[PDB]
Amino acid sequence: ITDSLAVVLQRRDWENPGVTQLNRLAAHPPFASWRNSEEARTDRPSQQLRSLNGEWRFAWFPAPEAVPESWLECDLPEADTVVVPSNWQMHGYDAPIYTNVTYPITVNPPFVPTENPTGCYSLTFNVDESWLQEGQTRIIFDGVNSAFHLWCNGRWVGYGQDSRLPSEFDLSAFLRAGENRLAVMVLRWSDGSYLEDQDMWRMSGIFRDVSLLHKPTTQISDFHVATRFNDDFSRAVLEAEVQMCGELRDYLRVTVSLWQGETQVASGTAPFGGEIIDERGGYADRVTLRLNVENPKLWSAEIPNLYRAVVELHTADGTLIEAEACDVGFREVRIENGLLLLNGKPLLIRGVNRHEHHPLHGQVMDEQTMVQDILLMKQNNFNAVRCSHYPNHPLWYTLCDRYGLYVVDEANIETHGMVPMNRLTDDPRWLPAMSERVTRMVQRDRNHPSVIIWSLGNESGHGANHDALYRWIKSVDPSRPVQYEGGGADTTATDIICPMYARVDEDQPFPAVPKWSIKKWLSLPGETRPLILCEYAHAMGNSLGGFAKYWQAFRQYPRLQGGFVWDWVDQSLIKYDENGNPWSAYGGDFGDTPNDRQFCMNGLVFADRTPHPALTEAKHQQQFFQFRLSGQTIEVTSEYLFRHSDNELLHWMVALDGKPLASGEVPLDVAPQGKQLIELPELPQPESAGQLWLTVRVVQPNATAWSEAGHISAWQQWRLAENLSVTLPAASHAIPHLTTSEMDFCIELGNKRWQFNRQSGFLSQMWIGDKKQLLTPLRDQFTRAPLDNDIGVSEATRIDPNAWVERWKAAGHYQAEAALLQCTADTLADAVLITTAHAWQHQGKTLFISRKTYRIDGSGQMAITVDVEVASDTPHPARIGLNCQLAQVAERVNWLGLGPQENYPDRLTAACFDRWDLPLSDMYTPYVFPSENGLRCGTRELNYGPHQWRGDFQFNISRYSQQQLMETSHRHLLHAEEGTWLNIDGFHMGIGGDDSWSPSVSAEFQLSAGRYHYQLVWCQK
Amino acid sequence: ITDSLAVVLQRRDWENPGVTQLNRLAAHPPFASWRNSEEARTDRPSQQLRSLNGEWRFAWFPAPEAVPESWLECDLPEADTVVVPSNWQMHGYDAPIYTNVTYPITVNPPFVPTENPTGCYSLTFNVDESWLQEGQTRIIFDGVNSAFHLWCNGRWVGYGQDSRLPSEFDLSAFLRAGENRLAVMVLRWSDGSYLEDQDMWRMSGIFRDVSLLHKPTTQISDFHVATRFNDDFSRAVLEAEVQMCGELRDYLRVTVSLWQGETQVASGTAPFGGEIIDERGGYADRVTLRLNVENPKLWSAEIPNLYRAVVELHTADGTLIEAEACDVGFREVRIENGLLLLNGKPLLIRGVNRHEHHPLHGQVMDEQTMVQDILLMKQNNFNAVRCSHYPNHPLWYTLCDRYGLYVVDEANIETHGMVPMNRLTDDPRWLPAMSERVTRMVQRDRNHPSVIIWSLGNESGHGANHDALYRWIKSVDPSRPVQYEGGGADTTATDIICPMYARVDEDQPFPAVPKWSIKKWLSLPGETRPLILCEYAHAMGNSLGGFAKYWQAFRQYPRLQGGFVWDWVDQSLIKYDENGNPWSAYGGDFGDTPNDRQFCMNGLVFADRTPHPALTEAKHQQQFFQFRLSGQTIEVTSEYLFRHSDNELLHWMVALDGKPLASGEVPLDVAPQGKQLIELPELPQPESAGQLWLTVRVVQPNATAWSEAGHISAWQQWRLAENLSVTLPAASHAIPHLTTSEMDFCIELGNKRWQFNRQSGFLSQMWIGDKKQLLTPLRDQFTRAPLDNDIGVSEATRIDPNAWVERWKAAGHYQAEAALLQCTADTLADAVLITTAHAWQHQGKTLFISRKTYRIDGSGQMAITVDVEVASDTPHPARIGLNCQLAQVAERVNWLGLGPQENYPDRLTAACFDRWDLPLSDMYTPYVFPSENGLRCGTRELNYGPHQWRGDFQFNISRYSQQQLMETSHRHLLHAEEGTWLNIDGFHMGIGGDDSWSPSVSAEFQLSAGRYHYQLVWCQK
Ligand SMILES: [Mg+2]
Ligand SMILES: [Mg+2]
Ligand SMILES: [Mg+2]
Ligand SMILES: [Mg+2]
Repeated sequence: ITDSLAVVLQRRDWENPGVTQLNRLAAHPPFASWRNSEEARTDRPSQQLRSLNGEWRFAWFPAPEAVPESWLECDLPEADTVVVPSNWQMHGYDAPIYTNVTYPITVNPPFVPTENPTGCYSLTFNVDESWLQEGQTRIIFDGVNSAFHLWCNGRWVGYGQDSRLPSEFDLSAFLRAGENRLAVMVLRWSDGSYLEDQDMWRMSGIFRDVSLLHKPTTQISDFHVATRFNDDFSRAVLEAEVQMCGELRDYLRVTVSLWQGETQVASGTAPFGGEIIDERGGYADRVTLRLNVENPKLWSAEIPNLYRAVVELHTADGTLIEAEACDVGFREVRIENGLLLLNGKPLLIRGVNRHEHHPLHGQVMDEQTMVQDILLMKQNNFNAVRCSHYPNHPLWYTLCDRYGLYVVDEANIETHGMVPMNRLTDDPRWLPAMSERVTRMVQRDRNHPSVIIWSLGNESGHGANHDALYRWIKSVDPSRPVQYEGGGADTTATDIICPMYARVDEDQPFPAVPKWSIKKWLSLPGETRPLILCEYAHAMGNSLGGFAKYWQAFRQYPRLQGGFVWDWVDQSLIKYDENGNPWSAYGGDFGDTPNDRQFCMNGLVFADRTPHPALTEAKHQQQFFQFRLSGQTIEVTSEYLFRHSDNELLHWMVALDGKPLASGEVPLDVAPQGKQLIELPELPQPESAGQLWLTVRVVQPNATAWSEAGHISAWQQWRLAENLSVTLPAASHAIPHLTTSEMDFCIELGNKRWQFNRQSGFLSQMWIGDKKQLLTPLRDQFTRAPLDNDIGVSEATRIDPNAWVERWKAAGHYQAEAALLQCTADTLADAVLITTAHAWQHQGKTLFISRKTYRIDGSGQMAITVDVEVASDTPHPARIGLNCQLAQVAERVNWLGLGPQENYPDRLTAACFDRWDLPLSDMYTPYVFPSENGLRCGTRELNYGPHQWRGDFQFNISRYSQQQLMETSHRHLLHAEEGTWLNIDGFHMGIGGDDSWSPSVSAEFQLSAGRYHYQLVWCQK
Repeated sequence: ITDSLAVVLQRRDWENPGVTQLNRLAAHPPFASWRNSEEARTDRPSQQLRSLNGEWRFAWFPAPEAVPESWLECDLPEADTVVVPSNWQMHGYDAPIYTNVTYPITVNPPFVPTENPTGCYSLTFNVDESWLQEGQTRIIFDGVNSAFHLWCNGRWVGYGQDSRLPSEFDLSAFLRAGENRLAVMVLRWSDGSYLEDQDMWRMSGIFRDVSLLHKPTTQISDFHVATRFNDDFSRAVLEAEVQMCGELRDYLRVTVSLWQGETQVASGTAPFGGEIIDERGGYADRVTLRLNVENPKLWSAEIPNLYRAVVELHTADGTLIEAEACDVGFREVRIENGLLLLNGKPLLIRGVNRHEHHPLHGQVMDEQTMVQDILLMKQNNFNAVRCSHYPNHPLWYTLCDRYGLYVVDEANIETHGMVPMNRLTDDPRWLPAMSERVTRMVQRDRNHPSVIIWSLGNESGHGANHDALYRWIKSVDPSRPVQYEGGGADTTATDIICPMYARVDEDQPFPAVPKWSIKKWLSLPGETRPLILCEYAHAMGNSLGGFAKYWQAFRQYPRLQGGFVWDWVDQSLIKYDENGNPWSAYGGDFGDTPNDRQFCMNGLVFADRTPHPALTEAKHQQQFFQFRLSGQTIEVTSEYLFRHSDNELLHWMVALDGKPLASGEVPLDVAPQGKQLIELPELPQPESAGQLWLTVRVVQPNATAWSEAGHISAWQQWRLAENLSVTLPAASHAIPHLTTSEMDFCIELGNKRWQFNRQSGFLSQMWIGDKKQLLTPLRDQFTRAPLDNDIGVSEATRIDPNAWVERWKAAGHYQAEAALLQCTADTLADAVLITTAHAWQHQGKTLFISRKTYRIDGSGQMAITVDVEVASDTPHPARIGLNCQLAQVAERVNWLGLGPQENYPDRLTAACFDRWDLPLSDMYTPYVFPSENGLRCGTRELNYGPHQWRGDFQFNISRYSQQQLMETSHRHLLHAEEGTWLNIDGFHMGIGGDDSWSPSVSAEFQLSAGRYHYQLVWCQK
């Protein structure tokens, strides 16, 4: 009767920040109630802990109150069978909504909508009779988004908010023997939604595991591990505080054993009862053991040395009551004197921001995905990661612990969408709620060594509630620093200045919360804290430009400890068409409103873990070994702090314009932070003409837990010498014919035949025999299908006039109109001289002027010269080059230049000067929101079909027009064009990336010189 | 239905620290919602604010579950009409409990005993049709101890915890035009009880007020005032922050005017919408005004300069909506460099701790008791009060604002009875709960100028949760320092070392929570904070010894900025007898179990606000002027910080053994912290034997808010000179006759005859005429009727062998037997000489030995000479004197010694050397729990009836023997005895009082010499 939906829903606890839980067990580190030390030690699975993940009965409802009381007694009939864990939007119940800042619902704290997409989960399961004999039987929800009610065997059990932490109830007195039934009322929105406004898809459901744990009545109830070190780390104390629950008796004991493998390192035995604490006594129900550990093995991302701590609750005459355990990592995290030191040396954080996202599964994490992400990171020079923006699924910590990644464990608190941002964070009434998102996260995760930094949530501004909460952390877990970015990045509630998107060299003095140049920030009078970017470099689309700029400051300034890239994966979601063929969908593609489109895809890797090009930029910049060449002594520096170049070989190779002349290999013997002198054998020199390049690569001869053998860890390249070509070509054995008309000019030599259109002024066509080549005349181009950075936060509704695209559009770049000023064929000794001048204008403003001379010769080779003028008062061109569409459609592509991967000017460090040969396909980059791509800079020679082009250019080549890319919202809607489109640029503007909602391109990357000159040479084979 | 008791009651929210409120409005400074600015200005009462104080109907129940649904519907036939506010225990429903540490209920968080006295209150009242058209009507409960549920017109409204803070609910939608009825059910025990374990009687009910408030829909929802200053305090800035409720309309303005009396001083008008705060902007619904005030009148306890702030919420046409107001105090409170400064100068807290306690009303306060208390305090040289141990009735802040007291505001949080104390305060599950007990106090008291410091509660140990709360305050209100004594008095949760019971020069090195002497604490390594006692000079019964030692240090050590004495009033209650007489009762007398007896009475004034003699000692020690005499120049130092002696006459005077030879009367013109030179007129000098004494008093000719005319604020005496008596009493015209016999000797001289028992050694009897004089032979006395301090925490069931009494007991002192060692009468030339000797012994050990000589001359005068020997191993005796019971009973007492009030060795500074005459009755101290008392030190002459004792002794004289005192539990059970018991002490040991639960008499006051010599001269005139 008082279990009735009736009576229950009455209260509307989901509409009360002052009710966060109902009948909820205290938080705590992960338990398994083993009853065999050995297993516990070996982390063998627990017979006392049962998963209820799987098939389950679910049924969706528009709102709470539409639920029928029957449901508490018997399963509904239209109740579909579903899988748990899962997100119901992932099942087609409702739409997944992609909103950033803007709240999904209407802002009326603490009120939520009546139309409250409720989902009912149900489950029938049998309990051993043994479970009900003794012990307690509790249940666990690793995450239920957003809030829910719960019932067992028709009776009400409890309530709980906070989608990111576990909720546990004591089922002990409600289950009967054999057949039992669960009734879970997950509400979609609650007063707790006002605290989960993170930038990600908004979904629901029981998205993490569900389990059953049976503990004995007299049990272990919480435990903490602590490690103190002497001055040289040669010795540590392992301190354990153990708390029990149950009636205390003089026979109870507690042993805590430390294991290194099979070998028992230290063991301690003691009976309950703590030291005096106050005028009343101590905890009788606690005990602290201190284990003395000598010349311990330290944990780092560099070497994840773990131990196993087993905690046993037993009697004096040896009977074992139960065991628990955790991995132990001996590390000291300390901010000393402006520096964030780990085990004494000052860290350099090469990390990134990551969400729990699966294109397919929504926000359900699995062991495989986890593992995958990590190895990729690890493989790409990542050290650390941030749980942006909530505590993650439990296994995560264990993988980082085991594999070696520093984690910044972050509280599930984000109220971005409030005005001001502080509205709640600064409201005493929201104290309790936040409080619990902080306290429980700490109490659950505090034993993992990977966690080295606790965060207070994200963009919630700065409120008196953060100060209190941070004070709490400091008080309870002095082992780690706390940090929080809200309110200006330097508030009193952070131990680190941790801004997002601060620029290296340029300031953004916004009212109340500016963004000083990072280097500048450190010296602001007063200031002495380390600076570590909590978010920097927007991996959004074609991005990561300027990346190096960052890597370089980090390296020159001590107090700049690196930072976290935004972000790892594309929060894109899979959809299917009129033929069950899938495609990658983004915000509002689910009819979701309001939404924020592509804004959800800022990763370094596709949502399927296939990497984006930027990823290599990161990998090279983040590399652990640095080099400098001096004569033929290569000096190698270790950027490792703890480890030794003990699985690395140096590959060196000397080449002349793609031709290898020499190679050798050296094993690295650099200590962490150390140097290593390498002298190379008298290097070869050719009489032959062309650039000599030196390329070194670092290799991992042996596999690791996260890398393959022969994995390349780092690299670097130097141009050695240039041997200028002073050989004037053989003055062609014949001369070219010219034939004229009023329409065009035609040049003929062999089967070769060109033709210029006297009207228009461009090479309109060319034949190699009865075959034609162009489908499109060859004309100048000064635009580009805009990148995400170019567009930014501009929308047809609302226009961002400062955004590049807006600027170009406005200036008429996109709709210019050529004009033939001149076009002249002249005849020379052994050549033909075509000569043009065109003027680009929009509304009687000459935007540009392109002056040119084609000079065909008896070898059947034309030499294009271009000389453009750009008006000082026009937004600087995205680019400056030529383009055209050929007919050939060849399988490969081969050039002598940077690559093999897509490189743009402000992002080209990870690339190498070589002779690359790829499939055309690899020439297009499958960004989900089409835009200019696949460019390759620094090309000296291109080759496709029978044509070859030569000189100093940037180029790109696909079967998509710059214009097709630009009028297509999804990569899935692109269609190949008739032949190959070619873009040959003498010049290309930067890509930007510092952020995607304002102009990121740095001056040196902008094309603002007014005069450009470039040459080409086209020819065939 | 859902309103039903059953449904409601079902969730047992008073058994869950999670739910602490249900639908309660937020907190804020006192509002009245005046609809005329003048009334606001002048504080005239509000038509919009209605009191429900009065006659209610009430029914007591042994349990919440015993309540009958009906209740919600209709009142009860057997419901008693009762008054409100009140304490039901004050009525008879149940028994008040007087317990200290030990909780009233059984320790089992968050659980409460099933049997939980419950009180249903209900009330039928009328609502003005007008209140129901517009605005919001709400209800205020100023104090419901300890939890409650509310119903309106049979509907359920909400729930509240926290006994010492208002709970307000909007009744808006439950009020029916005309007759409404209230249904309140208060619970005696709730989980909130765990945080209210303060040492005091434990009662319950609706002990403060209940009002109705009518505010508009667009109203003022909170406002804080703040005041900055400049270096010299010549210009201040009053900054006011206004927040609102309702819908924001552009035509809304706010104006804050500052009045000083009649005269307007500053004004500000503006409209809503604050400065940019973060990425999202500012508060639209807030506004901040800054008014400049040149040379503000400053606020202090010396001079309460107060202004009036009116906050008007109006439209732009100048149409008023609502107005709010508060009194403003221009003062700056800072801890600069070790010192706690007020307005720039450093304080010296002359404080006391006070409880809201009325012998009759139980814990309901009234304005008249508040006033009294202040006035008495002020009169007695108190400066400050600490709200032990919860927020007080609102009026209390206002009287302090206006009269001049410094208040320490303290949270209603004390979990003393836990083990250890930290237990809940270090538990996050308890964070919200406490969070609210702090945050709400601040939201409410923050605007009073009297509050200079915030305290997180009392004796709750030190837990993470204090740290956070402490930081919370600092953040929210940096204008005040925070303090907490828990955990060692020096934790990170305090800005001040605020220990309790810390000894002046002696340390008490408890484990974990040592109590260093105060001089020494300061000087510990790293220590730099100021030191102020939260409790000291425990004033239980015959106490206050050593008080001066404390004063001396305060005054010598800068960082020792005084303390708060414990405590103000006696928590004794009034019981009635058979014949209808009242009598002070205490712990245990209401059949309370368990109870801490006399432990509830530690005050300076009886519960009837009649001073305890200790009062005077304090008043003198804390006096604002200090004296130094040199030659005949008095140098007055002023300890006032802010004010000049503008109401002070120094009256002076000189006498020889109570015979006033002289007196002047100068006018004090000393500035704060200045000196005044007082050269005295050539003072006489008589040839006569006697001591010449200089007394000086400082008088207040002008009556003040809290003082009459002719009130005395300071005093001091000095003996100036002694002319030695080198004269012998004339030739005895006669000689006494001795008549011998087996049992006795007799002396006769005229009508006077004396007899000494030859078998006992005592003067058995004496006659004047045919008038017997003694009722009890004059014998020797070593012990005393135990002071509370002598007893401590030694109970019958459990003995503390260190308690002084326990020691005297064990040693035999109380029951040793005399032993006639020798007794001889001899005949001198003109006198008779008696000579005795006795030994006192127990278990055959001589504790003491007294050799005497009585000697009678022709003058009719017996000079008694005494010489006592105390055994080294024996506990030093209490006293060393004689006693007997005379036959006469007189009306007055005259003596020339220290008076006029009870004074004791370690408590006599306040007393004065002079001739006093009082009525016997004034010579007994009505300590509720009877003990040695009324002593009078430094006597040189005492007269009772015909007798006259002469010499240098200490004495006391009542109609009660020490035995009575001893065996009598309450003063009311004391009966007068046949005659007059007299006690004449050559010596007395000090009273102690540093604390009442361990030895407190300083060595200097213990009779530890061995040999003691003294001599009387008994005679008649
Ligand atoms: Mg809630
Ligand atoms: Mg956001
Ligand atoms: Mg409660
Ligand atoms: Mg206490």
